[PDB]
Amino acid sequence: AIAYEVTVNGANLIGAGMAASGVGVPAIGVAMCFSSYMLAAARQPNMSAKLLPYCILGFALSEALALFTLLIALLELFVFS
Amino acid sequence: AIAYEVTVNGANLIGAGMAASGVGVPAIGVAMCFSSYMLAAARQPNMSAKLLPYCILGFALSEALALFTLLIALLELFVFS
Amino acid sequence: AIAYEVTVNGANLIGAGMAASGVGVPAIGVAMCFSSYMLAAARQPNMSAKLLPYCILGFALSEALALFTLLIALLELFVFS
Amino acid sequence: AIAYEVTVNGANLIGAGMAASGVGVPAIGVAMCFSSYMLAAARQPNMSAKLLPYCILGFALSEALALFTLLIALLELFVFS
Amino acid sequence: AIAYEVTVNGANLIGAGMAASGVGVPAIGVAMCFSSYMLAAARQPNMSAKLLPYCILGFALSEALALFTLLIALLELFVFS
Amino acid sequence: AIAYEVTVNGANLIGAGMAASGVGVPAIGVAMCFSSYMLAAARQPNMSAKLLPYCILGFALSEALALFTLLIALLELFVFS
Amino acid sequence: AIAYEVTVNGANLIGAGMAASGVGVPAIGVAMCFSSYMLAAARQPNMSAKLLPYCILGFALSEALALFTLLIALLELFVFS
Amino acid sequence: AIAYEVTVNGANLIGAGMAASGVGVPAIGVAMCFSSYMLAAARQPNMSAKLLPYCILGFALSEALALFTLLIALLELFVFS
Amino acid sequence: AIAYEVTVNGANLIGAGMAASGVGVPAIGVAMCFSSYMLAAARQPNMSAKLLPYCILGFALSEALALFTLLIALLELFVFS
Amino acid sequence: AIAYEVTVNGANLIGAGMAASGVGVPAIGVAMCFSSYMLAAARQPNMSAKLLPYCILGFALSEALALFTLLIALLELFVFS
Amino acid sequence: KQEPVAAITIRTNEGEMGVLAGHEYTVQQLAPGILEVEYEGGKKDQYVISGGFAHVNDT
Repeated sequence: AIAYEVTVNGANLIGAGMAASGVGVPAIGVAMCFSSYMLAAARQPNMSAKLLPYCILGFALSEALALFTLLIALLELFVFS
Repeated sequence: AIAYEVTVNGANLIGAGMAASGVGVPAIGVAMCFSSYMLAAARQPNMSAKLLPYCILGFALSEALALFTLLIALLELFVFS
Repeated sequence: AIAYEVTVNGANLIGAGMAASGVGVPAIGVAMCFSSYMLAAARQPNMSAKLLPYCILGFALSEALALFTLLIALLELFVFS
Repeated sequence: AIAYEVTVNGANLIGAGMAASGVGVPAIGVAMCFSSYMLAAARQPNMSAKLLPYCILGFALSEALALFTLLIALLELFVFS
Repeated sequence: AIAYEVTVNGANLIGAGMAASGVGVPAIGVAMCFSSYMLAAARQPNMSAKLLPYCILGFALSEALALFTLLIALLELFVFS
Repeated sequence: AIAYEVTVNGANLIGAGMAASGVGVPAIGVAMCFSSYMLAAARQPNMSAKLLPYCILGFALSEALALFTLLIALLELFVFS
Repeated sequence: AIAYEVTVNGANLIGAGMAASGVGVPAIGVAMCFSSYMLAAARQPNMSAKLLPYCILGFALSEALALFTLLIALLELFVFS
Repeated sequence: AIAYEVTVNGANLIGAGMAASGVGVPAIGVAMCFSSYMLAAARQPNMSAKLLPYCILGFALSEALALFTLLIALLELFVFS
Repeated sequence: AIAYEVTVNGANLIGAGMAASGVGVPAIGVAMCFSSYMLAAARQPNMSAKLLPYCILGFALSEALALFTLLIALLELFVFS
Repeated sequence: AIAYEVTVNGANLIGAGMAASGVGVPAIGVAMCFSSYMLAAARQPNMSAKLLPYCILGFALSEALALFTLLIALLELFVFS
Repeated sequence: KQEPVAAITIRTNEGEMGVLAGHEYTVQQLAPGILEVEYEGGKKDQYVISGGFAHVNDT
């Protein structure tokens, strides 16, 4: 059989879109973490002080997932040909 | 094996829409935060002032992912040939 | 290696739909905001006047995200070749 | 390197379907408006008249996002070659 | 540069499925309306008469988008080459 | 520019898998209606008779969209070449 | 213009995966029905039997859509060349 | 007109991933069943024996489609060339 | 008619992402079981021991579906040429 | 029949985005694990210590599927040619 | 006995709730704790309770 290697330079960018579709997904998980702190504080204000660590932790992890996806999108272009 | 480099200029634009679909994904989390503040206000009006700092915060960071997700597609075009 | 450059004019019009797919996702954020305002006001009508700004804010922002997506689709065609 | 302009006329009609996929998403929010107004109207019949404008407004704005997507689908064909 | 025009005839039938995928996406938001009517009628059966105008309205125009999404794929084929 | 018509016969079938992907998304809407009927009757037992008329209507017309979504994929193959 | 018909035999299979993605979407519709039955029965054990016909009916004509979709994916291969 | 049959062997392994995307769509439905069993028994522990059949029954069905969704991709490779 | 077999080695990888995309869909089902166990024990602490078996079981089943989806992606590369 | 083997090097990077899209989906589950634990603590402060084990369990183990969903895209580029 | 009051905050098994004029008609158990009452003059008055039921009319 015959053998044609091809190097498509446009495909340097298409992937950046698909990762970019997943950068907004954890944003849902952002509000879901703060919302739970709102109502849980509305239901029990005195407990609001010690539920904050859990809230910031959840928001930070969800944001970390978003950040890694975004990092793929930005790392996909400025180094790859 | 023979080597064909190809440069697809059309792919400069396709990815623009692909991140654009990810710009609306945070928009549902927006009301996920604001609804939390609303129902928490009806839960306790007196706490309305103390939950606001996590409303305006809980939106903007969700908006931040909507910006970077939106940034790429706008950065994707006016610089890339 | 050998260098073949292609300019796909058809890609002018594919991505217009790709952004257009995401224009509808913020509509759920819209209705989520209003649903929260309705159940909250029905829970406490006195607070309705106080929650209206937040609603108008949390709505608009959601709508804005859709608009940006839409803008791409409209900026994708009548200027690009 | 060599330069090939290609015009894919068949791509005049592939992008309409992606927008068309976006036209039905806002319905998730459309009923989400009425679904609130019902429950609200149940929990307080007297306020059913005062929450009515808000419901109409939210429905209309969700539907406007849907409409813009649909407009792309119709505009994608009857003017483009 | 050289000018290759292509007319892909099979694509006329690819977009039929593409809009078809969005014909059922409203259906969750179609049954959401009747779902709300059931829970609301259980909440206050005497209000059941006052709510069904705001049900059918939210029903048909939630169904309507599917038609607007369906019509495309049916308009996509029997006229286009 | 030279005119290369192409008639892709494989494209007769790929689209069939697209509409088929949308035949499932009504099913969640289907079970939403009966779930509403269950929780409504468990909320008000004697109302169970007067809610069923508004339960079958959401059942068929939610199923109906699936039929049309299912129709295209079956209408896409056994008539088209 | 010159007419190049093509018959892509790989397209016999790609579509089969697409419908397969839709075979799972009814599965989330199954547990909606049974979860409703559980919470309705714990809400009212005396209505456990009267709501069982709808508990079964929600699964049959929901899984049926999964079967129609799966039927496409398996009908797509063992007859088409 | 002219006729070029092409046999794309790569499509053997593309569709395998395409079904794999749907194998997890049941899992979110799987946990819905047991979540219901938990909270339903939390409302009435004495009923936990009567609801458990419908709980076990709810899994194997929801899981079954996953297998069928998973079947194709495993049916797609170890037989097709 | 003429006959061109093509063996695209790149298709060894394009599916791996798609199978990879569905590995995170069950994670919502993962937390759907633990969230339920949390709120269930929050309504009846004494029953926490009797609901733990179901909780572990559901986490395991959702995780198994995720694992199969992941297995396709890892099996798609290290054996296929 | 003739046989053209092709090696598409661009496909090395397309899939990088494709897995990346599924990296943010688990976030909705991840925050769910915390979004439960808050409300449960708001439902029962004294049981907050006994629910915490199953609050970091699902946290890290849903994040584990996120890790393997991301590890493909990072394993897709710096080893493959 | 039917005193005019601007707002009132109650403790429940579900949690803590707030009540204003025209609050939604709702009834639920009171969990054994404290209660806060705010009169129109900005003052406040707090009462320890032992369970009970609170009924809020739409009027």
